[PDB]
Amino acid sequence: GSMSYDYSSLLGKITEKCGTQYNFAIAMGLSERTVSLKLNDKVTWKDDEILKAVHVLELNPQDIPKYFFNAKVH
Repeated sequence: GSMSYDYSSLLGKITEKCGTQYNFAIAMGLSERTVSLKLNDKVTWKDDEILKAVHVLELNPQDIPKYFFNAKVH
């Protein structure tokens, strides 16, 4: 979130693969409405949700703490 990862490194990959959060949604199979909740700060990803992003974005499960570790801390 604004505290603990503004997802800047992630967003780069998002742009690199999809373009934008909008397109992220599209590729992931989510709606922008939902993405902008989850990929923002309210609805922090579950492990399978992380995994699905990894599948789209082509990330690695070990490279995860760099993108999504806490990304929320309260």
